[PDB]
Amino acid sequence: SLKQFVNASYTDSYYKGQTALHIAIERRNMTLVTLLVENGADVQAAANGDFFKKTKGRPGFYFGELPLSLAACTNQLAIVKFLLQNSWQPADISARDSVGNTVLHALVEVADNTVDNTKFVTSMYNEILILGAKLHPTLKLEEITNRKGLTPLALAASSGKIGVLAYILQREIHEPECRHLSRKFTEWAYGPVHSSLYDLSCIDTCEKNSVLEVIAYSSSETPNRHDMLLVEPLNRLLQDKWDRFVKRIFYFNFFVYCLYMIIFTAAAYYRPVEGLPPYKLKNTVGDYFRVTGEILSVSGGVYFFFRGIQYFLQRRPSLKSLFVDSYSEILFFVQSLFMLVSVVLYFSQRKEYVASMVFSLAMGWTNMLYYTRGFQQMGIYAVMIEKMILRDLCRFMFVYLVFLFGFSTAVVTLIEDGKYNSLYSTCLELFKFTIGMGDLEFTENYDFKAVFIILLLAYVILTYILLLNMLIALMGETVNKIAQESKNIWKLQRAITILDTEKSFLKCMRKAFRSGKLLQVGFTPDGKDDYRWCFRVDEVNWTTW
Amino acid sequence: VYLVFLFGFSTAVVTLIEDGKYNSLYSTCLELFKFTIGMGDLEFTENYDFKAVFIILLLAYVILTYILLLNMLIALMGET
Amino acid sequence: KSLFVDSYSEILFFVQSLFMLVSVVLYFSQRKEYVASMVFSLAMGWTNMLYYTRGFQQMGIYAVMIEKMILRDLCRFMF
Amino acid sequence: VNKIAQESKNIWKLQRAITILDTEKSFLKCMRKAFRSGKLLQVGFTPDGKDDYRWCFRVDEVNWTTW
Amino acid sequence: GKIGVLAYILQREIHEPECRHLSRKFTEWAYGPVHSSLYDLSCIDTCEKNSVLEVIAYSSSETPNRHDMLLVEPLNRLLQ
Ligand SMILES: C=C(C)[C@]12C[C@@H](C)[C@@]34O[C@](Cc5ccccc5)(O[C@@H]1[C@@H]3C=C(COC(=O)Cc1ccc(O)c(OC)c1)C[C@]1(O)C(=O)C(C)=C[C@@H]41)O2
Ligand SMILES: C=C(C)[C@]12C[C@@H](C)[C@@]34O[C@](Cc5ccccc5)(O[C@@H]1[C@@H]3C=C(COC(=O)Cc1ccc(O)c(OC)c1)C[C@]1(O)C(=O)C(C)=C[C@@H]41)O2
Repeated sequence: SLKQFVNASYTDSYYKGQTALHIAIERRNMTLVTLLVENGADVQAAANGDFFKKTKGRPGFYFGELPLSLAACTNQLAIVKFLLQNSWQPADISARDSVGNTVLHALVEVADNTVDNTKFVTSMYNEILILGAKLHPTLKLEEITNRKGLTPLALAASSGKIGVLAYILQREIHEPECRHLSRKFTEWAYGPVHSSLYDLSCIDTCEKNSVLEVIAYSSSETPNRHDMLLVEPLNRLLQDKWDRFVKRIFYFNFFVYCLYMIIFTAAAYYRPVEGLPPYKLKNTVGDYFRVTGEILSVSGGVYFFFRGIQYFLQRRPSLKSLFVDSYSEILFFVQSLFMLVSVVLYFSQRKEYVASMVFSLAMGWTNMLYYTRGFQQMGIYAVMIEKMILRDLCRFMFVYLVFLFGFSTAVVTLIEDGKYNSLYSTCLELFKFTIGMGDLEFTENYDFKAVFIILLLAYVILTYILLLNMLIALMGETVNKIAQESKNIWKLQRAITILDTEKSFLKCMRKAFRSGKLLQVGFTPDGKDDYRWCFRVDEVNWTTW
Repeated sequence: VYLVFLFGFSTAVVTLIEDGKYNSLYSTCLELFKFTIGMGDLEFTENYDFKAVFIILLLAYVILTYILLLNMLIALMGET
Repeated sequence: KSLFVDSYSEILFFVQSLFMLVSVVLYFSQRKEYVASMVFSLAMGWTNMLYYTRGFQQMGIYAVMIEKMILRDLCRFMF
Repeated sequence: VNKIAQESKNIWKLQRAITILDTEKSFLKCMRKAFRSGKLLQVGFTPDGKDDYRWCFRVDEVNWTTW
Repeated sequence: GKIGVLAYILQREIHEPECRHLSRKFTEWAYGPVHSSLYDLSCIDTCEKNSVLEVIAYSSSETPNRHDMLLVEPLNRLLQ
């Protein structure tokens, strides 16, 4: 017999499932592939060994485990065609690997956004779609989800393969019986002006993996998550949503937060000065206003506390994403914690509630900067502040604190039985040099005046003259390199705001779902018409008349 | 941005201070602004409880405005 | 010349050790000036903590830039 | 600072190299695991009939052109 | 500090019979786009006296490219 011989395959766990057809495809040998398929080789054989998985800690090459995906992933179009439409055994274009990935999922996987890789991966994606429609008009490959529930578009969005996404979202196919696979259509074109229509299926809303939701709620490890929202339909859609729906709601929330902080400010400012809270309410107008302000302040704290919980549960950040991103959410949550601890101490009859309350109050005002997103100038400014705090201020503060503590310990050792003679006071006196208030003769309680003055001059040169001016130089370097990155992060922050606004929505309004339900093709594989909620974009071009 | 930070920390500090000389938004705002021109006293009052909280607030203000924001302003004017 | 134009860190650690040893000698020679040496060791010791910022990508670059600033711009400016 | 970015990267790498060398020379435990990369047979055909084992270092690379 | 010649030598590969053994870079397997090179490491990691890493790292500061030579592929990957 031949059926057992031709289909023999490796049994070891490292190369498990690899057979002769895989080898022939790998070696780019068309004749051997043809011969093996002719002799009854199984075109569905899954090479699922450890070598054929992602497995970043070991060598390997994941391609989707199937001969069709192997041919596709290696830029062999002829073999793809042959495998799909040979006489003896056509391949199952919709087959799935152990991960649930199809050929198209694999093509997304191998993409890495380089020009030469991206060009052919996009081309192979296109050709596979054409052949799928011609072989199986009733099949919808792009709607098949892997074991993680991701469609190829969702996988491209989450993995950050900007090239493939940029191809898919404006894919247009100009021929009969493949028009319906298009996502970008041209409705009319009068002079140089022409009105394109983008599909917006699974961009605006879907079951789970809307493209906007996938990009915005990325795990911060996606490579190009800042750059992907520059892909044409997405940016124009976000701007439209902002202007039509969300600009007013965001401004309203900003106004409300302003009022809340004014109330909190007034309530804290006029606190009573007797000891031992809680304080008996007096039957007078001013005290009624005061207690009203206190109640509203605590209520707002509770609101932000529960909002922070809802954010944590919805995003489930994995204990690094909880901190390396979602800066603003953590800060708002910490404000709410300080408010709540203030309440608890207030009723537990401790004056230390004041210590918590002010930390809330100060923090509350600084979180006003959260609302500088949604302004092109100020949002960029606030983003740059955040990046400064995270990079340059942290590095500087480590080095500065090493120098400060070193010279502080030296000076306090040299000082003997004086007023300062302690790490705390000496640290304050040395820090005062940084703010331009160093006495430079703050004590005489020593021997060896020369040693003391040498130490202080060394400190002053190293921190005041060297380090601070170096910090200014470094921040100057930084802003020169984070202008455009700041623009992209601002756009991303506004996108997140838009998504959260649509999710909250507070009025059960369906006007959030924009762009109108238009007829694109009117000719699906069956006789029905397709309405696909297109988004209209008008363009003008002075070439290609 | 500076006025947001200034008013936030002024309101915090003036809340923490109790029945002292300053004890007002005007005097405290002036006293915190004095840090920007390199004249911050850093011990301008003792009329409080919780010295540690007061010092933490002032050092936070100083870092955020004097060290971070002014140097950032110089960087941005350089870019502009 | 190579003893000074490079091996910056090695010189600094050696000088810390010299200050410690002079501190010991003065301490047992019944001179109070040992304190003067000890603090110079102590201060210097803490600053030599920056030696270990190599082996961290973003911090080691920062420490190297400090060294280059000290050698070029701070020296010319101080003259 | 605008001119010593890349130079700083190279000097950082060199300083880490110095650290690595000094560490392997001190080593404090008489451990031979410091000598890495495994003794592989490269060619197996020297000018004589003997095989050559040359302690190679393995580096994997991917290229999407030149198929 | 002759970075050019060094960069040539360390990844020298000769594709013909009876000169394979002179190579220092070899290709073991290449499956798809993925391929596994082997660099010799004789006289680089360790040797009698003049290991390449020791020679570069302990340069006299007057070698022109002492910073740049460790960017050559096998050396940087080995150090990492
Ligand atoms: C990064 C963390 C979460 C942080 C949380 C609190 C404690 C915070 O202290 C810091 C540590 C610190 C302390 C003092 C100076 C700088 C940094 O910085 C921030 C954090 C530091 C900030 C920096 O200012 C901002 O971040 C405002 C802001 C900017 C951009 C935003 O997108 C934003 O979203 C809400 C908020 C302000 C403080 O909350 C503040 O006003 C007080 C009293 C302390 C600051 O910890
Ligand atoms: C360059 C020489 C060897 C030097 C040796 C001593 C005396 C030193 O004074 C200097 C002269 C000086 C004095 C005051 C301010 C700047 C410079 O600078 C360094 C040297 C200057 C330094 C500068 O800070 C550093 O070098 C820390 C450091 C950074 C990077 C490194 O790779 C490093 O390797 C250990 C150390 C700190 C001092 O040792 C210090 O803390 C005291 C008390 C004096 C500084 O002489």
